[PDB]
Amino acid sequence: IKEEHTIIQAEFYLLPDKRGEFMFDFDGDEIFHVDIEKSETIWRLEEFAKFASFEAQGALANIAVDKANLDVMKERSNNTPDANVAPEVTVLSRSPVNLGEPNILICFIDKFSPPVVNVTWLRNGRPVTEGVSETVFLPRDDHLFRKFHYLTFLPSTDDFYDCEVDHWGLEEPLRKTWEFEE
Amino acid sequence: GKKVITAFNEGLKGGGGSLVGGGSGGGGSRPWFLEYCKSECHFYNGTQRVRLLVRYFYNLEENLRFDSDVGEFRAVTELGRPDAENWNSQPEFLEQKRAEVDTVCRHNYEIFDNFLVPRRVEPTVTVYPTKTQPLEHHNLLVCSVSDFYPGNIEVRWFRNGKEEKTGIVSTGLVRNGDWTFQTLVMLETVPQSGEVYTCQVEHPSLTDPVTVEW
Ligand SMILES: *[C@@H]1O[C@H](CO)[C@@H](O)[C@H](O)[C@H]1NC(C)=O
Ligand SMILES: *[C@@H]1O[C@H](CO)[C@@H](O)[C@H](O)[C@H]1NC(C)=O
Ligand SMILES: *[C@@H]1O[C@H](CO)[C@@H](O)[C@H](O)[C@H]1NC(C)=O
Repeated sequence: IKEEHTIIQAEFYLLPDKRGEFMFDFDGDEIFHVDIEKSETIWRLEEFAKFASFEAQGALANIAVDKANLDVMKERSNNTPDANVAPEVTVLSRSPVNLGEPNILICFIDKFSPPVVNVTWLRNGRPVTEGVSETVFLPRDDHLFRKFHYLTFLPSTDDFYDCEVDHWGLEEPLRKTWEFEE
Repeated sequence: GKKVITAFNEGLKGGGGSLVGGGSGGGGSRPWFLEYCKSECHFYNGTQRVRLLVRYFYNLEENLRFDSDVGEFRAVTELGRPDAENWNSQPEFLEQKRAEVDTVCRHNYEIFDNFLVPRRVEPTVTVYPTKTQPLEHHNLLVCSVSDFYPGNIEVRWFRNGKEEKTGIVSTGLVRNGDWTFQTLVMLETVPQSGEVYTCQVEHPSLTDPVTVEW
């Protein structure tokens, strides 16, 4: 047989925001990430929790190191910043869209840095705060990040959906639209 | 087999100096500073062949690297040379990173092998034309394959028992982020009564090829 796989430990510390992140990746998908503030392991899928464990304190310890090193790096570079890379945005559905059958809208934000965005789902021009979820910042092969935002919806020809993303590298928010077409 | 996943040791960098004139895309933007690290395990046949690759990024720049095949840190840009020289003069720390291909990569693969490696989710195949009425040109025949895992899959279109290898429009493999993929492999063709178009799907969760005629 031949089992080719890649498991990646991705972690970062960000300024001025003071945000940190620690996550594990398997073949392009997140296994888990640690809630730094709550110091707990958050499995990407609940079913995963029963096959393995991971001490969240070790992620925190590592983040403490990233924090220290960042200052060292800012010193070494004489606090020289860089550009903010704006993201690409794609809105798609999870499964084929059938009227009356619950589905899920996916808002794929890709190729951006730094790892921070403001996202807002719009259903018929208004923000949706119920039935939405989102991933942490996921790695890419390169130096940039991708992220997924989700919206639970019920297909009906009377609604139009939007995924509004804001990023420091954007002149104005990028709003990607989606609507059902028979 | 619910063991404890191990994390890679994050080394502490040291101060000392600065480097002359850095880059910065600019164009008017909020100043930001990022310390980012990816400790990668590359498995060519499970734990038989494994290679650890650590990658450091400062903002948009990859500046340091640890290839287990080298056995030491190596600067990618000058921003990382101080760390390379510091960490490399530290015997203990090196023997430690070297050991991680075993204490972290292999150790964790044996764990994930119990559930992530053998994960399988069978696909759902669905065909259907595209465009209202006449296309006034070739029409689109959509072969929808959704909700599957792993990503490895073969989706072939045929026309009257013959494999159509041209005229294919696809989204390619689409990752949903929740451990499931999907894909639409369309076919530019004009419908013709008794004529038939078939979609054949092959995936490791299947035992036998899924065929869907239209
Ligand atoms: C490669 O495949 C398996 C995967 O676990 C590995 O353990 C074994 O040593 C190799 N075997 C063959 C038959 O290729
Ligand atoms: C650091 O940046 C400041 C302001 O841009 C500059 O005046 C200073 O000379 C820089 N440091 C070095 C060592 O060049
Ligand atoms: C994002 O949201 C915050 C509020 O949390 C706001 O202050 C900031 O200006 C927004 N812009 C970007 C680019 O994130």
